[PDB]
Amino acid sequence: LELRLKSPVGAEPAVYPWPLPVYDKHHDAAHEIIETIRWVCEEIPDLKLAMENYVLIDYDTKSFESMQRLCDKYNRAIDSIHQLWKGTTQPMKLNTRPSTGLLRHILQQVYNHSVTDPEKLNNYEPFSPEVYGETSFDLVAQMIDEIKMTDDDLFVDLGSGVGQVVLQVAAATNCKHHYGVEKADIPAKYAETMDREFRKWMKWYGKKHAEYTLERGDFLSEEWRERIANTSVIFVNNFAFGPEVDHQLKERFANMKEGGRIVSSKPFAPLNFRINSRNLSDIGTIMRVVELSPLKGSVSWTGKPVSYYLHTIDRTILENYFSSLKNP
Amino acid sequence: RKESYSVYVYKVLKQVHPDTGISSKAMGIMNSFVNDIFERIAGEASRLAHYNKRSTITSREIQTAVRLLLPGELAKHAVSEGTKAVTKYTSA
Amino acid sequence: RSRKESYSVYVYKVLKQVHPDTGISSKAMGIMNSFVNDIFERIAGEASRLAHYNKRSTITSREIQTAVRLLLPGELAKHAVSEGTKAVTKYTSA
Amino acid sequence: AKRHRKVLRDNIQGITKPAIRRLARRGGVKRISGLIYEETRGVLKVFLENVIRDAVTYTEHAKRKTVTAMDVVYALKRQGRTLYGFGG
Amino acid sequence: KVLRDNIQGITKPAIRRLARRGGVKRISGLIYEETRGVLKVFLENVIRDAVTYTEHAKRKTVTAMDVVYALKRQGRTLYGFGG
Amino acid sequence: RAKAKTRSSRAGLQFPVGRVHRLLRKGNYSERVGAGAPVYLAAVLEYLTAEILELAGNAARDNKKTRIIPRHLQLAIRNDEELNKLLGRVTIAQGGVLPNIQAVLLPK
Amino acid sequence: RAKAKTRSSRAGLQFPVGRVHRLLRKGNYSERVGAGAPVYLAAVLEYLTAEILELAGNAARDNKKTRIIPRHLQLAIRNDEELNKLLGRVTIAQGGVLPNIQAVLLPK
Amino acid sequence: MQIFVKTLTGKTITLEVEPSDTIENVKAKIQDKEGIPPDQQRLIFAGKQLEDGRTLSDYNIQKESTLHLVLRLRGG
Amino acid sequence: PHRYRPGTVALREIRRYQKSTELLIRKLPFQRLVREIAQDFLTDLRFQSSAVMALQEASEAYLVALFEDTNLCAIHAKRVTIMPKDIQLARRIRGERA
Amino acid sequence: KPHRYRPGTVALREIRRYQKSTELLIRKLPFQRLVREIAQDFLTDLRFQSSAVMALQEASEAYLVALFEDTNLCAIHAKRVTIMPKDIQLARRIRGERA
DNA sequence: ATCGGATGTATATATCTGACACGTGCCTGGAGACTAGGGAGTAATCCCCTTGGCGGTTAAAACGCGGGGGACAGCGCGTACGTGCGTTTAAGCGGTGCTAGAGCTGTCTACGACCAATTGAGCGGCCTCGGCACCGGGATTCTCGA
DNA sequence: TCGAGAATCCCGGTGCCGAGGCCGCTCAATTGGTCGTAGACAGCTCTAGCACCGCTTAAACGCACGTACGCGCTGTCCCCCGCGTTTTAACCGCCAAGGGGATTACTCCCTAGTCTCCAGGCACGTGTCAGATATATACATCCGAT
Ligand SMILES: C[S@@+](CC[C@H](N)C(=O)[O-])C[C@H]1O[C@@H](n2cnc3c(N)ncnc32)[C@H](O)[C@@H]1O
Repeated sequence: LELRLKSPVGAEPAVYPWPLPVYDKHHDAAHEIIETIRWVCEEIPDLKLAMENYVLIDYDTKSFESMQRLCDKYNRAIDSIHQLWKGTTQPMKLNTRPSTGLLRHILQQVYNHSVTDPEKLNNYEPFSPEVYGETSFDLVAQMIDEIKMTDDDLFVDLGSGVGQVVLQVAAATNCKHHYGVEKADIPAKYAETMDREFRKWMKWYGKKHAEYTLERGDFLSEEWRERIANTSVIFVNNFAFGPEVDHQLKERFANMKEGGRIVSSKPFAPLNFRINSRNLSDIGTIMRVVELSPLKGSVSWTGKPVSYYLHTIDRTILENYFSSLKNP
Repeated sequence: RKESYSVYVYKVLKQVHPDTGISSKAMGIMNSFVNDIFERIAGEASRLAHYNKRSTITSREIQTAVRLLLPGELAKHAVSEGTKAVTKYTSA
Repeated sequence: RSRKESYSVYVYKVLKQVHPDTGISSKAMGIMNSFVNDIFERIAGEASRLAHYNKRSTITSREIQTAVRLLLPGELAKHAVSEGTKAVTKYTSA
Repeated sequence: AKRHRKVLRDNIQGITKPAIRRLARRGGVKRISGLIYEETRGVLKVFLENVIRDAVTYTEHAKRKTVTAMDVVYALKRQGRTLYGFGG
Repeated sequence: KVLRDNIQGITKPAIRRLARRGGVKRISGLIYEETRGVLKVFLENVIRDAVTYTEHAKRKTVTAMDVVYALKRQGRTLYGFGG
Repeated sequence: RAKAKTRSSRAGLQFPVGRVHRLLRKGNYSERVGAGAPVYLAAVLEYLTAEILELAGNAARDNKKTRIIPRHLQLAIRNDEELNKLLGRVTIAQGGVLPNIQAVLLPK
Repeated sequence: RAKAKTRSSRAGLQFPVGRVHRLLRKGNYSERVGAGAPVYLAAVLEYLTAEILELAGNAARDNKKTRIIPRHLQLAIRNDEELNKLLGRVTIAQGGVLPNIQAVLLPK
Repeated sequence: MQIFVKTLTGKTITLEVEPSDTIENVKAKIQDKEGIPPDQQRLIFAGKQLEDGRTLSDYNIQKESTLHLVLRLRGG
Repeated sequence: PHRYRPGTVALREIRRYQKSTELLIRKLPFQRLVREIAQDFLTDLRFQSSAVMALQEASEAYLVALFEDTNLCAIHAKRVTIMPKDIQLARRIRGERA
Repeated sequence: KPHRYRPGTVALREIRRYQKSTELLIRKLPFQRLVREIAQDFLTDLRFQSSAVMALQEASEAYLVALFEDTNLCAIHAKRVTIMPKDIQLARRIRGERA
């Protein structure tokens, strides 16, 4: 009726009901469990030697005993090497961030247990700012590696959706506190389930993340003018926001500090921005825009590569414009 | 008592190139340019109000007529230029 | 709910005067409706532009006539002018 | 579950080699180089994504989510190509 | 007062001068009667439309705007004469 | 009063003068519409539709058909020199193309 | 009452909003004209004229001139990829052509 | 007597009628109680298409009979 | 055995398809092509079935008329086979690639 | 014994001369006579503003120069350097004029 | 050029379905009659600008000679495309079912047309200086024959 | 590989007319109300678009041979380019005359608008024949062989 796994780092055990939560046509998530064992197999790189002699790649998951030969034995044969829990060497420190392969598995696993009907995410007004789309694991990993977040930056995702972007950032960056705000009620409802489920599968592997908060709200409100300007790095997926609210975001971004980073789907400033007397109040005056390297499967609504752009606030460009306006 | 855009084209030079001029032969080409894209945008926005059985041309019909007529990056920066002027007109 | 309008009654009357034994399919009648609506918008759009060039606010049969000369090629424009003036002189006589 | 959209991926292959022969036979060509088919899949790639996008943007102006037969007519007839029989 | 054979006033040096703004570096001898036939067909189409704009205005003078209007409805719109 | 006569019947036409007059008023073409303008325009549209149905009914007879199919409209327009100038930028659905093989391609 | 402000000044524009609003009313485009429609349209026309005068003033500087001549408008439009798409069917009087020799024609 | 007018949507209504009432009178009473116009109704009795000129007793309709309502619409 | 010479069956297919009016692309791969170009607009689109037939009728009329001009460019160069530089020379004179 | 350029050198020098200038290349009085004799077949005594004859010439210059650009592409496509009458006919056929 | 085998193709008759074409009732849009107001027809007048002619200067067109480069035909070779046969992939079809969204009606309010009064922006005319065109004289470069 | 020679760019001067700034003055845009209706919005309904299913088989895919076409090479020759002399007429500047473009005033007849009315065209239903299909046969077309 159920089947249980035990944590290596002493956390609460897991639950898998025998009326299985099959999700798509064929991933039929016992593949979730047999791949969950393989990441705890090397944490701790000695489950492969502790469990070589009897197991092999096995089909026929429709029987209850095929998991049962694998799962309670995993609750049992863990103690062939867990038994060193006392006396001379502790297990792994909880202050470890996961690898990119482990983090990809946890974020896929937290997504499967959280969203129940992903076709509900398509319930929006057409061509509105509230359309839904996602950024893949590979672009956010590109985004984290091509900004350089120090130990004092603050990350905010405007329009966080279900919140999978801030979970990858909070588990791959040593910063203070991260935020995500979402207006639409359907992905913000899944974001609360996504919030709880990320934490309990994070102590289960025994890994730390930075602290975060997923909120409901509208970032175009007066509460958010003060706290957009006080953050260091901003992620936003503005692909279908439209020009009326992209114009509103520019006059919130104009109060950011020096070295303020902005990663967006569409640019807030041209790549070939020439400054003259006609566009001195534009936001491209005070920022430098570069296009990141595009990768395959970068977004979730199309298959072709969509490239996101990087914005860096510097108020040393308009001065260099003013440093050649005087002597001729 | 005949009108043109020559006063207004000459103001846009001094913002862009503050120490160049135009000849009068090329000012007349700039007046032919402004009248041409006036009747392209207003002609396409007239059909958009008629396809949807509306009787009013608003700033939304001008916006989607710009997106039909201008190519690529011209349409991106004319839409952001037009929405900046409308939101400044309605907040003043 | 709203009822439609087309030229299908009138295309079928012209066909019986020209070929009184042939018929027409419904997909060919939909092309003849697209043809009449296309030539309407060309003539009325050009005649609208002639009244604006000459600073007039009315469209008369003089402006439909010169829009037919601008749009139709050589012998089509010759016979369509003669068909149009024949109808107006019959209309205004009685 | 997974996911909110099933992404269609290639679909230009799609327009196959014995379908380009038998578009060129109506054009009246007798012999065809082997490099035509990749050239022809790129033209019908540029075309038909100029028609769509100019077909959509008539759909978003009508607030309407469903691109109809009109707005394909009006997409064509804007690019200088008038299509009869769908029907305006 | 009757005026005839003026395509020959468009000479071989003038057609050769037009081809070299077009980027042609060598010209066969049979081009020059082709170019006079193409230019006659082009001027007949524009003047026919320009005269029927000035007949409708009940004038006897072909103005520059009649030429600009005639060129615009052939796709060949032209800046610099009042349009 | 007297029994109503349609404006198509007193002009001697088949196309509706009153419907064309309404479409000119509701089409934003001018502020004002003359009385002879829908009579003139309905006579031109009736003339142009009588030429295509003349030539397409001849094309339907050459294929031993008694109905006009969109192929017969295509064969009528493309074989007439002046209907091909009007409808040169027009594509007709299910119309096909004229049979035309270049003479170089024919075998020796 | 208060001193009059033009609609171009409160929109932050250089082109006349009130003249564009009159040309939309007197052009037979629709029965009715919204209030933001001449503000939006005058901003697009001011943007497009600022791009040509940007590029034509650069072309006048490359020939060491301080005035814009119709040649400089021709060189600006034909060397910009997107201005060449708008004005591809447009001929400019006394504009000339771009210098372009095919590479086959150059001597060996 | 009463009849049952079943729709194609799943709605079966109870209408108090008389055998002298025509099908034109049946199509007039549904507009009185449901708002459906008379040009949008087709009636079914054992596979027949009922005509407005004849009455209910001309088609041998017993009380508590199931009449089906095919929804015609002006266009499509 | 029996075997036609090359060019004979090809001319037989000129006469076959210039006589018919049918669509020559398969309908489900074309519809699947249309729905994946429209994925670039983020939002969900629905495509009334008469609109996909209007796109296919126009795309095939575009390509058949392009192979007619492509064929004239190959005959001009004293060739009988069409070649990718014939498509590029036809689309440049037509005003498409420039 | 006199100086003598090889054939093709002066022609390339004339490509660069006339692609730099913006002047009209047809003589003005022979062009004006041609306009006045084509117009005799439409209306009997026309009057022709001098700006209208210059608008007709500026359009005819631009039509022919753009036609020789496409004519030149058809001659290179046939691996030639000379333009021939079949190059003009092919260029007008694809453009949609000769048909 | 002719001949026969084989493959395609046109020919004729049957049979069968669904779409054209006809008919009927009905409602809404076109027609008849009338009034009021202004668009344009009509005339008259002004003066701009088009036409016609003239003469002189000289740039450009025309004519011819001469020679080399390019068009064109022919030939030979190798490759890549057509033809056809066997294998394999998925299109097409028909049928079922859900549900959503496009179309519709009914309130209702805010937005734009209309109108009147007022003034400053833009237009016309006006000086006037400087950009640019012209002219000449110098250096630099390119083509061509060695 | 290098000197002659013919174009071409570069560096200054003179002269000028067209672009730029100033000013005076209407008239068109702004201000301010006001009214009525277009459009936004909520609710409701049911057509049609999406998705799934299994099956049949049309069509795509893959393979292999061979043929004919692309393409490169060579040689001929004539036609096109370059140049110099002569001839023609474009071009400029000027004068003169008058058709007709452009404007203004006046008034009339034509069109918008209104209400009443009624008949033509639309929706709906129904029946039959045109055309598609199939099969079998007749015959025209291609191609290897002689
Ligand atoms: C394209 S989704 C991005 C989801 C997430 N950032 C990701 O890439 O995985 C953009 C989201 O922004 C949200 N959004 C739009 N306007 C918003 C606003 N004004 N305040 C908060 N969220 C908003 C919409 O609900 C939409 O779901």
